[PDB]
Amino acid sequence: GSRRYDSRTTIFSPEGRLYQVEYALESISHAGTAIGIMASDGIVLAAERKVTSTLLEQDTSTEKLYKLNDKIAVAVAGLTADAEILINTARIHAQNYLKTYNEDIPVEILVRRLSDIKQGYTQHGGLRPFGVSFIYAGYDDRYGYQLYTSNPSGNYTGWKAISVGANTSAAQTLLQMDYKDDMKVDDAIELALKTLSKTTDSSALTYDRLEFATIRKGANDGEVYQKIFKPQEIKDILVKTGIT
Amino acid sequence: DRGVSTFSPEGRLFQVEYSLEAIKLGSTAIGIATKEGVVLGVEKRATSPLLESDSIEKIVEIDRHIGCAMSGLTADARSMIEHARTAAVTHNLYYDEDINVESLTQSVCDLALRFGELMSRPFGVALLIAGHDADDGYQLFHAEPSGTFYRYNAKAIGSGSEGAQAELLNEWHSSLTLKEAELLVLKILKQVMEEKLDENNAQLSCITKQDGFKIYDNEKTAELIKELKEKEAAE
Amino acid sequence: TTLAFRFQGGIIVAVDSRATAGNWVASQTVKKVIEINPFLLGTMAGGAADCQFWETWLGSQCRLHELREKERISVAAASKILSNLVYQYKGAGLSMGTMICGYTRKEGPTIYYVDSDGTRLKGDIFCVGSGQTFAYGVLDSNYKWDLSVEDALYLGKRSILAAAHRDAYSGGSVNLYHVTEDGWIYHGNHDVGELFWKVKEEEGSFNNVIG
Amino acid sequence: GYDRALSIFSPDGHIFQVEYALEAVKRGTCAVGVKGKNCVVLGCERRSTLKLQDTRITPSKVSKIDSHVVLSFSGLNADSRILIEKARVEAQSHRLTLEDPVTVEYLTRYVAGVQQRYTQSGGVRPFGVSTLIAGFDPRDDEPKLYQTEPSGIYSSWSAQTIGRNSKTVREFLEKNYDRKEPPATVEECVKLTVRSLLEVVQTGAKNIEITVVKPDSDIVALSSEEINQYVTQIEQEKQE
Amino acid sequence: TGYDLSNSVFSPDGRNFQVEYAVKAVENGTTSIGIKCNDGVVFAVEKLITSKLLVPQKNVKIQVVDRHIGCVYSGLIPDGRHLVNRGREEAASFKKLYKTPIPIPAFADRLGQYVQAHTLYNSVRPFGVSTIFGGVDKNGAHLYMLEPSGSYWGYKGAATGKGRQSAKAELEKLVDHHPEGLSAREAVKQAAKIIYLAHEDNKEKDFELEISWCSLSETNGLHKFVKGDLLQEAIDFAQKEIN
Amino acid sequence: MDIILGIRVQDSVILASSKAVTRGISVLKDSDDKTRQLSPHTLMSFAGEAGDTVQFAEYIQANIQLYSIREDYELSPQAVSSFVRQELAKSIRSRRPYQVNVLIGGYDKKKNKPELYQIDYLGTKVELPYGAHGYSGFYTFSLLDHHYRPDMTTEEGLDLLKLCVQELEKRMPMDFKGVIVKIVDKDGIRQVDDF
Amino acid sequence: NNYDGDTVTFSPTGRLFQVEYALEAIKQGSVTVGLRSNTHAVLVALKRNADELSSYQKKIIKCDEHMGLSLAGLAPDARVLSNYLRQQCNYSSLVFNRKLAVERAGHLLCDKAQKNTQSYGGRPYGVGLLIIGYDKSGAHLLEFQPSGNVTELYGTAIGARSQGAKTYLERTLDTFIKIDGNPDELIKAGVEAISQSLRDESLTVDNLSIAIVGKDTPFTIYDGEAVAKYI
Amino acid sequence: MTDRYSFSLTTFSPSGKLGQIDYALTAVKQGVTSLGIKATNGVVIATEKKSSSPLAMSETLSKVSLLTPDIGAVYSGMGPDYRVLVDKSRKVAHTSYKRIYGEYPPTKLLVSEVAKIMQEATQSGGVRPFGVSLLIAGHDEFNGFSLYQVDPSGSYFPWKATAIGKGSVAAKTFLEKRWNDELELEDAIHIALLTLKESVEGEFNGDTIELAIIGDENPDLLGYTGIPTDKGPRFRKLTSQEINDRLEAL
Ligand SMILES: *C(=O)[C@H]1NC[C@@](C)(O)[C@](O)([C@H](CC2CCCCC2)NC(=O)[C@H](CCCC)NC(=O)[C@@H]2CC(F)(F)CN2C(=O)[C@H](C)NC(=O)CN=[N+]=N)O[C@@H]1C
Ligand SMILES: [Mg+2]
Repeated sequence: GSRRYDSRTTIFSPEGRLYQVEYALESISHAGTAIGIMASDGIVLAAERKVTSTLLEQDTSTEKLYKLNDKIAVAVAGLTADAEILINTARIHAQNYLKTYNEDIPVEILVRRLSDIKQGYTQHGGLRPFGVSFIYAGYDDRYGYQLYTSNPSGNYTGWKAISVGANTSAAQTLLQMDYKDDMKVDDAIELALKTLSKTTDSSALTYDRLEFATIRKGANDGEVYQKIFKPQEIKDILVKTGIT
Repeated sequence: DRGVSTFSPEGRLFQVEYSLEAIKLGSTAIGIATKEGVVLGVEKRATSPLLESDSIEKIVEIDRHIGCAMSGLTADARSMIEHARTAAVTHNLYYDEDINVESLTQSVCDLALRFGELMSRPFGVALLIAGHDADDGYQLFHAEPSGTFYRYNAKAIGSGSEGAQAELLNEWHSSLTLKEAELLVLKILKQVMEEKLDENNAQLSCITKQDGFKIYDNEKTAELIKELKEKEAAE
Repeated sequence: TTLAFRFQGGIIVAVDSRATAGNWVASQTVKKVIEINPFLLGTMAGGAADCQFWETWLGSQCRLHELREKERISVAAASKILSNLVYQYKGAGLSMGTMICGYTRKEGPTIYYVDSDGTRLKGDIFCVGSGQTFAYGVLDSNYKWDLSVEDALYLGKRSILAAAHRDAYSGGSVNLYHVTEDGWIYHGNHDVGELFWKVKEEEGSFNNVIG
Repeated sequence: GYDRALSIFSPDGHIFQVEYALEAVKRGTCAVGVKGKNCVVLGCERRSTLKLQDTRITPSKVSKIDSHVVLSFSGLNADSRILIEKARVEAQSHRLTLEDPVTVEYLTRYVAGVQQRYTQSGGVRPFGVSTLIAGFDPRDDEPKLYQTEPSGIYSSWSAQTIGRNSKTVREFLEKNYDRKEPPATVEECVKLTVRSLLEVVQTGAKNIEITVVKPDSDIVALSSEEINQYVTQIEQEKQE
Repeated sequence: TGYDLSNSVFSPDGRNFQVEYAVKAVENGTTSIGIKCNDGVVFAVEKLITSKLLVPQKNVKIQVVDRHIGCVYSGLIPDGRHLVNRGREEAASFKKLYKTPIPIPAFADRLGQYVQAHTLYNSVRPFGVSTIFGGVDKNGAHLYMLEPSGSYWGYKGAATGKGRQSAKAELEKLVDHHPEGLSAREAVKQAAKIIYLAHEDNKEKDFELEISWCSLSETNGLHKFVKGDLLQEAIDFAQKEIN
Repeated sequence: MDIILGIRVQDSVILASSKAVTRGISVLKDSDDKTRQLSPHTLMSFAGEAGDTVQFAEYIQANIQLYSIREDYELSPQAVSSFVRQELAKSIRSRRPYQVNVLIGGYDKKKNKPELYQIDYLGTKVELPYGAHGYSGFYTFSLLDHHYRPDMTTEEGLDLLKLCVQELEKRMPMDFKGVIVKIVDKDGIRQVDDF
Repeated sequence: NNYDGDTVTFSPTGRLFQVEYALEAIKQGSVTVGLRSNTHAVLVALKRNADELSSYQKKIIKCDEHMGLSLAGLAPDARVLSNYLRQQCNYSSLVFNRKLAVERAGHLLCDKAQKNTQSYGGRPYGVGLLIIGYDKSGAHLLEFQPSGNVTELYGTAIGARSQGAKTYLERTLDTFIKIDGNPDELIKAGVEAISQSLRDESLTVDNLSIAIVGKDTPFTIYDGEAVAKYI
Repeated sequence: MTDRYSFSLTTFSPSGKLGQIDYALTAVKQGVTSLGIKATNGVVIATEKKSSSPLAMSETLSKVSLLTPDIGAVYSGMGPDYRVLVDKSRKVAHTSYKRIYGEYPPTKLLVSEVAKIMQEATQSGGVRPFGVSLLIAGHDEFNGFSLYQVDPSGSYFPWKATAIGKGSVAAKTFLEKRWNDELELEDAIHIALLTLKESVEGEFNGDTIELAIIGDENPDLLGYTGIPTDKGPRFRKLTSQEINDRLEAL
């Protein structure tokens, strides 16, 4: 019958590893780098678009940075189309929690839910996991600024600064070197770009290859703003920091 | 790979025969039926001295007139016990009487071949089912994962079994007293057990018409072990 | 007519033994107390079928609880299986009024009213059925906590006799139970036939009746 | 639905998927539980290969099931959440129908049942998780400590360890735990647990977490400094 | 290779080897035949006597569909019975809605599409039978033969199982030597002769002849078994022609 | 059933709820607590059909206690009320709707503010300085309209409730066998054992 | 070989190995004999003990007052098939007031076995059955094979060494068929038939299992001292 | 029976590749060249009508397809895969947008929905990925004119201009030279016809080229008059004749 053709996507190796998870992780290591850096007064997200063209329409393009609600965004590393399936599911948890409790979802609850879905594809169903790792940048009134990551295995962890996709080893070492707890969003922005600048597989870091987003309390009074930076704005922040 | 419900060229179910191997690896269990009652004994086989051995539950009550000892992948015995207990109480509800030991066993064995591509594989555990009923008196059954059950005057399952069965072959007669059967189970356990037999790594139980199914206190089993050592020293 | 009340000396449970289909007296010798286990009584009022089926079913569910948990069920959890069961049938037209009476160690002597609209109430005194108001009248005006076992038994029996007399639907006989830390003890069938005349003579009561 | 038998027998009576699940637990960070006379202490390794972490919001290794029962684990973290969520739900379901919190033995037996089911259900692999489940029965002052494993077997333990280098710390506890006299106090019990982890951990810094469960829903996670004092005293008593 | 290990897989030839293997199970069976006559059809089959313990005339192989259709097969007997059970459902559902007993061409395509459906998926095994069936409808007599692939055609005469080549020769002669056509009573004799002649390829065990027929004149267009004298008269005519 | 009152004062919320349980022409019990703690700073009172009341109360409790364990955090009164409302609004279009009206009295530890929510079996939610379900409101609303002030102390709150129970013991037909009174403040939930 | 993985795969010579392997489990099973006259039908089954402490596995299941079978091979499969027969005998009784024909029981067994040979994921029944019945056309014996092949016979035997009894019954055919209105003589001839399939072991009181059905005899199973008579 | 293929036929290889998507991209590479150029006031999508036989009427094979009045799609790779995608794409513009909001979906969201159907075919049990790459040109009131590419994986990207299939590498390099941000539609048609000439071997005329534009509203193609706010479809397939006129100024 059918059994002859079944890969068996949800089994353990003799070592106790999940094949498909480990191989999906391998997949994500070749995706553009995404950086999250958490400061005292906000979070920076920064990510590199993979070898673009001169004819790619950059101002109506979104491969890396997606809005989940008005308080939380993700940075994607892996299969974009796989990421869009999960983002749409997370967007609906956020709107279900807001309908049920009349309060914006706490960041760690949404992250646990998306991580639980992923975990499902690794224990039952017979389907391939999602070739996607997320950086969650979010704000809620319990824990303030929060940076998370989740990966095909559905495991998640909190971070002060973290990378996913390509050259994370190289990127983690540079962040581990220049991060400090009392850092501010402007300092974090500068750290984010310097990191990508050295870990980029490209010759030079230019605006047309970057996606950038800051979650600031840099919103007038006791409220939070999300800024998905425009091409021209990335180009201005690249000159300010002095990388072009 | 190949079907879970597949026959070998000798006309046996692979998965059934492979489960029978798992059962051989499990700790020993011995039943002896007499005219004064049935006795069930088990080796606990604690993996470490830090494990509170009385938390090892390998002898289990199904109703007041039916006990059960297990050997093999003992976690698989849980859903089987649940079914047996539900069967016994359910029968009691529909008929206002005690369910026959054979009928209870046959209900457990009806689960055994409900595997395919129902549960994914056969059970990795054998059950000695001991009870009394007015119809067929004191009874001991062996319930394999094949769906087969044989009635026995005495039966050993688990690692010691072919050694123990040979010994039960000689020792058993139709006139054994309960007190005799108790020593006989302790004796044969001590033989086939790795660690030295005491009241913490071996449990006794019996089923009598008067008192129903009784797991023995460690103190009581310790008196019978001490009685065994003296009667084996005697000659 | 069923009652159960707590007192100093545990719990008294008394039931009449009459079964009616409208104005037709179906029986005078029916049993209205199910002995679930040695420390658990259930009283029955309402549909004859609805009570017998779901109370002997409660007995099975209590048996499964002690096999699975190696421990006799709490009156709380016993009452709550019945109340959760009827609550699933709410609107379907089940008819039941029951008191689950028992002693466990954690709880002490305990009485739970459970009816077929899903009401579950803990309490020291309940009277259930068509005769309930008649029983309440005698019981409520003679009840102290400090009754002797012997007085308490009698006051229960006398409260059922009362309702057996006035209430057209109660009658037959009185069945008496005493619930202690040592379990339930049955205190006999008393045919209202003889009991009425014995009580009237001895007590000098029932003066409304041609002697 | 995907019906495939993933947990099957092998010619030598082994279920390899269950055994490869145990291998995932060996790989997991270490976990230890030591029951004293009037407490149980759960102790959990934190691998220091991840620094720049946020320890405020990172999932803690010890999970409250109810106010009186906690669950620690070794193995796949993603798997452990499913078991904790299923236990926390059953814990509220038990309160709602029995008008009583679960016993530690009942909660253990439930979680072990769930692990067993995933070894003979089609379409599913076993849990890559072993658990220590500790706490006190409602209105009881006797400490409880149970261990579950992928196969679904469970058992009570005076003390026990699971995960990487659990062989070494089980060795330690086997010579340093006296059944006739268990750690009389909380101080003694937490000391024996930190000692047992210091056989395997590396640094006595943010690599050790300690949670103390006392009777009647009294559960408190120790802080870095409180643990770091136990680390300082154990090595100053050793320089001898 | 590996193209023959799974049903509904095309080989590079463009063939379905699991179907071609089913045909082997067929070729392995006892000889069954069909002969279309003037106003009807005659079926006949070879029933090997494995042992003297077989009760003569009891293990009947030819099966009726509705009241007007004969079906006989060669190969795995149970596969054939499974196909007739479906056929009876198809003939019951067609009569229920349309009132008229199922026309034979229509019946044939009901079997055709069903068997053909068992070559579309790797989750089913093809049928291990070639089936010979037919009867009398509103448009006269029709004889059909149907193969494990789902292939079927109208036939003047049909043969399948171990003695098919022998039978096919004896049939080919009758078609050539009777252009105006055969009578049902004639076809019953010939049927007996062609089963005795085709028995040469199974000549180890002695056999039990079985004939059935549907004829507008001789049975009113209803399927009936050939029994008693008319059977003896056919077995006689058959025994005379081999000697 | 029939008597559940709530009054939100300066720094607490006071729920008063009748002790009578009446089936037919008998008062079966005279000491019934028509309340469930949902969390340490949120109390829910309930009145409506027999069976439904407690099954709904206990169901909501079990969900809020589950949320509390999972998140090791206590939902705001606003969040609990919104959860409860949506449950009722879902029930109203069910095969057999929950026939239960609730008051939800909670102290919000974040805003340091007491809050009273009134929700009916249809899922009709409102935040009120004072509320009541069934016939009680016909007396107590006009009474409180006159005597209430926002800046009243818990002691004034309790005197104002005594006024409401007396008016109800004077002009209501049924004997509701007095009220059980509970204060929800910054220190949690406590029962006033003399009323 | 490569074509024995599952039941849904023909070999290149048109064989179904899973079915042939299931057929194998029957040869390994203990011997059982069927034979009939015109008035009675008889099952004689050799029961097989696991050892001396064990019972002798019951081979004969009653299906109705007028029908019941003997088994060889997987006993849990003889339970499933007998249970299915019990229903069909029962459905015939309840709906048509009609004792189910022995011939039609065969057709229904055959067709149940077949569905397990043409479908993926299932497996053939691993047991052979001998059905005996008295019905509206007299005494009947049927042999069931889990291929789905059912055969009406005067007499037969299945299981280990069955070939001895099957030769003897092939010789005795003209004798035992004429044992009308004499049950004990037809059982003798059954016990003498099974004897031809014995080696080393002989027929003891707890070894032998006999059934009989007939003109005015309900299907009744004789075990223990009941059969001492015939040893 | 029953589809017993409830498991993924696309899985991660040890290298972290998805073989079945890579192989799908290979089938798309073999496919005939199609391109898209975005002007200031329109978008052009074009492909070669590779006629299998000369007996075949290539008019009856629509490689360029209207999805909504203001959106068209063209492809490279497996024509059958494409056809059923156009069916699903047209229906999903209705069920998941127009029947809810009462207007046609914007280009990026319809693309999003086509993308989703293609992703599911890389992860759903018992199916292979779609063997096509789509170029989708569209106009909506809030995003203006747009051009997107959709791959077997489900990935989609916005382009100023691009090409897919056989002669893409060369065709992309040719567009990079000619494309500025000031192009008028007619200029983008003139470049689309040049770019397409490089990849075609045999005939090059209006009967072997399929070319559609997203431009101005066509009231003449609406079918009815009397509602001012309905001004007609922006999608327009150029006629054989219309293409040939522009080939004389080439
Ligand atoms: C004290 O208050 C007693 N009151 C009298 C009482 C008769 O009302 C009753 O509640 C008893 C309690 C039963 C007695 C039998 C043992 C179980 C408890 N109830 C009845 O006797 C019951 C009254 C029904 C009206 C609610 N009787 C019946 O249901 C009778 C009994 C019967 F046998 F006759 C059958 N039947 C019926 O009423 C009819 C035949 N069927 C139905 O009712 C079907 N249900 N529906 N719809 O005792 C108090 C303890
Ligand atoms: Mg309202």
